[PDB]
Amino acid sequence: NIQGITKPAIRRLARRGGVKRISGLIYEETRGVLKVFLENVIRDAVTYTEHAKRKTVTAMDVVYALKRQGRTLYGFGG
Amino acid sequence: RKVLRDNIQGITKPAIRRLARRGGVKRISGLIYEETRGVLKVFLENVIRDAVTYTEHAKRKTVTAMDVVYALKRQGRTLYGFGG
Amino acid sequence: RKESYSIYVYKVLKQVHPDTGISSKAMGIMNSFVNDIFERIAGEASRLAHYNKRSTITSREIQTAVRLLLPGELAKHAVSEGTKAVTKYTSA
Amino acid sequence: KRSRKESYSIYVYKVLKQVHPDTGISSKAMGIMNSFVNDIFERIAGEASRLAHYNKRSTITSREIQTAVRLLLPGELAKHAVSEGTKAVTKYTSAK
Amino acid sequence: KTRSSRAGLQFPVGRVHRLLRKGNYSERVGAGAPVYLAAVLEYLTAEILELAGNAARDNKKTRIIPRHLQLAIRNDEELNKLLGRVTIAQGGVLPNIQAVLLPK
Amino acid sequence: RAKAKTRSSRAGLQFPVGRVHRLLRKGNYSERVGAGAPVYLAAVLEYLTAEILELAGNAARDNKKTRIIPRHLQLAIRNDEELNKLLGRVTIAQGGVLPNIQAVLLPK
Amino acid sequence: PHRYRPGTVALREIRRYQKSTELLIRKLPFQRLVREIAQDFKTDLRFQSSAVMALQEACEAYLVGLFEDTNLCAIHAKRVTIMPKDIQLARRIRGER
Amino acid sequence: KPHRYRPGTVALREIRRYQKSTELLIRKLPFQRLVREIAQDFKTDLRFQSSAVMALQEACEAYLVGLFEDTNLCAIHAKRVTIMPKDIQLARRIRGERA
DNA sequence: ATCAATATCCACCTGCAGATTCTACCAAAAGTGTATTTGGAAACTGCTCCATCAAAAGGCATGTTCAGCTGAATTCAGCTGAACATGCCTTTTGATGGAGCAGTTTCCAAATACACTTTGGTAGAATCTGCAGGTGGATATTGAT
DNA sequence: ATCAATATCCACCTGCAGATTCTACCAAAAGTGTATTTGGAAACTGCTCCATCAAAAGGCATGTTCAGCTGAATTCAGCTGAACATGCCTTTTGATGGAGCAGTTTCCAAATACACTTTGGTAGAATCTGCAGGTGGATATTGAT
Repeated sequence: NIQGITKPAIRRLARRGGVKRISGLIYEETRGVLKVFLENVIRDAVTYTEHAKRKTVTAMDVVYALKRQGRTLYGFGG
Repeated sequence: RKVLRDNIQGITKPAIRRLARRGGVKRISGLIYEETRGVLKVFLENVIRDAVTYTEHAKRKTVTAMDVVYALKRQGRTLYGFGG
Repeated sequence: RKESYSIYVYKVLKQVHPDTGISSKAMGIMNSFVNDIFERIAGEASRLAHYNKRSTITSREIQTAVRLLLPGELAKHAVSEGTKAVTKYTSA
Repeated sequence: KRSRKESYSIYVYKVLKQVHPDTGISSKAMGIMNSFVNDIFERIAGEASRLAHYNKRSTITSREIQTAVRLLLPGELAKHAVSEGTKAVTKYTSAK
Repeated sequence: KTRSSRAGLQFPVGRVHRLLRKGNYSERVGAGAPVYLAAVLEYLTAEILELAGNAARDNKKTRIIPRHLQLAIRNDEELNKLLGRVTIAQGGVLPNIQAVLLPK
Repeated sequence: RAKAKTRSSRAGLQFPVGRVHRLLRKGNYSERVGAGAPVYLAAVLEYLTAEILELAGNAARDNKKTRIIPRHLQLAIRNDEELNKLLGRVTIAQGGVLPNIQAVLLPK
Repeated sequence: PHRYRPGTVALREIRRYQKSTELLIRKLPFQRLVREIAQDFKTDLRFQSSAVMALQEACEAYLVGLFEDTNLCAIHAKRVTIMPKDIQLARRIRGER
Repeated sequence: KPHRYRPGTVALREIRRYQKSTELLIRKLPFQRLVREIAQDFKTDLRFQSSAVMALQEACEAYLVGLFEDTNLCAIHAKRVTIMPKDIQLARRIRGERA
């Protein structure tokens, strides 16, 4: 499914980032990184869910999890 | 006592040179030295501001090892070997 | 229930800009911001109480915690508003 | 007229004997080990406290400590640490 | 009258006090603390709502949306340092193109 | 009362389950502290201390010294992916760095 | 016929996306990726729509920041083209690797 | 002959040699002085437990050595062997210290 | 395809500073018996949350074409590493004077802990700000005297 | 630099839809008024631990030469990555429901906090004994013919 993050979606992210010319390898590389990121966050999100004896990962879990990772997020759980 | 002025020049060219060695640096530009001192200064300032804030809050006039530690911890530079 | 600082964020909005309004998502962001800061300041004040072996958190701790977390000018002005509101509260 | 100063020196020295009985440990390095034990303690207990909090319980149990260890400790260290944890908990509970 | 009014604020000194006892920050909470704190929170909310409201003005909208809060925060050295490790959801980035990339 | 053995021994550890429990009540981590908590925690702390003292003792052995000094703890921690990730933002005072020279810098 | 010289639609796009705030990754593909990754950790998991939202937001913000740091690296090496060499430097320095 | 090592070699000799030790690389007094001066401009008439000065020196050297590592990586990335201010600035821009 | 020139080890030595272990308070667990909460354990609701179903519509996938950007190859001025001499200034050793912690007790100024007795959270409902086009406006861009 | 030919955003207005914002009700808090404990302020005084000095030594820092080689600057061209029109499909999105599932209440059995009243772990002292400087030669490792 990580192939679903398409070439032009990564391309756009790169634009908004200030990137003018994008190597061909980047795309694959990017996905690599994106995956690690998600994994990490989701491991933590899910750990929170498990500890709450719930089967639904909630917005707040994701938030707490992202906060642990040093990536605080404003707009959801708080 | 005595006036303290231009002490950051006491961090010498070879001391900065050594730090650069232990860091994996083989060839060192000439400008580096000045630049380095710039950075070093900001660093210390930040840490000491916080160290001192802790001292003040404790109504003490002695900055202690533990203050420096707490202060460094705030800065995200935890340190092992002193206050704990 | 589900508490919130929406009411007060909206009050302060009226004060500074009475001509202006605020979307659901941005009020969300403001709650996040108020809770974030709250935890930072209270945490730091708690560590402060702790290092000094007192069991109580006073306006003093809150203050030096603000000194520690807030950058320069924001810190000055915030300490300002703080001690001001403390005295105006104390003078009943 | 004494002024105390606790420490984990005793126990770090015990565990040293266990693993390497041939080996000793300098003042500075015992210092580093106390810093390390206190650092970790604060991380695990902090995280367990946040945990108790999000879930509106007022008590921290071996359960919180556990999932806190899962959150702070990287992979293998986490596995082995949970291992020793629950082991010592049961051996304690069986009044063992 | 609310402790909030006795101190001349909008933020609930009533609530912040509870939030501090119930938070496990320490055993007891002096009665000045919730006030000094609600004071600082109110100030910060003010400063940023101010800057964001201006950002809304310049964008020709009467209502504040995240993009405005992001503009407000990144365009302000001190606020930005403060929330330097925080991401506003729906905020985008500040238009900025490195010089070297602009046509000859 | 009968003869009281430490909670530390009743759980089969060296770390003071007695102390850790206090340190948890007195630390304002929460209102009450279950009695399994200080044990699970003193257990994890003891494990970590073991793992690292182990790897450091080996570093001492290879350096031909019988006694552990900080340089050894640093070698032990940085040379160990998982311990290093764990204390990745921590600096051991008196530790030095791991000998490491980027390839490109070595004579032709 | 007409046809902009290579590099110009680039800058057009930079200027244009920096200016907006819409999520740049099609939503469904992402939701999918998320459920798959979650799967490999705990099974039979449900997701509040907003949890998925939070993840997508955090990710895009992450990656954009990354690309900024990468660009800085590309430029530092006297180039205009970001390469994997670059991302790897950026993360090596950040602390992530 | 006379004898004289070709430029770059005493470099590597020194790298290999300092990476191998742990002694503080900044003469101690100069540093103590710098510290007292910087502290001065924040609060006046301040005393310093010798160990507070020690903690600072340790944290600083550790800091700077780490910096130089990251810098070197930058120099190399730009196809050079010489670290320049351009480099330190990149390293910190990325770390977050000056974004 | 060497060996002078040294620095780098590496093993052997040996006295001292630093550890390891001993000897005795006292600060602090631990054992016991009680007084509550707190954390579950079932049994039931409103809810989100996952499933389709079924199209259109963008958005993504493709193969062509080629403009320009990265890499390489060479110059070469010149910056910085290297070696030596020169004496500065940091290190070390103690030696105090005393500012300032920190112990220890008395004593207020304050916050907990009730027992009860309006704010702020929810959930509808009437405007209304922005969304979304739709053009025509210099605008920027790129080909061509 | 100008002339001219496409697309390019880009304001001015103009109509609605999904949201604000405004109001009506109310439990769930916030507020009060006491009545105490008890945390932490003050004022002694013990006494570490700091700033400061003398002082003598020799390790390093410092300044100048000398040219080795690195960085920076040009010039060149292979191919890679942008650009675009042509085709195809996978995302929206939009309700429509079914249920798997978080959220609540009411009991209790579980489990911790308390409330004063036997060593374990901390603080000097007491001996030991790794290991920091000293060397002297075995091994390099470098760099000149």
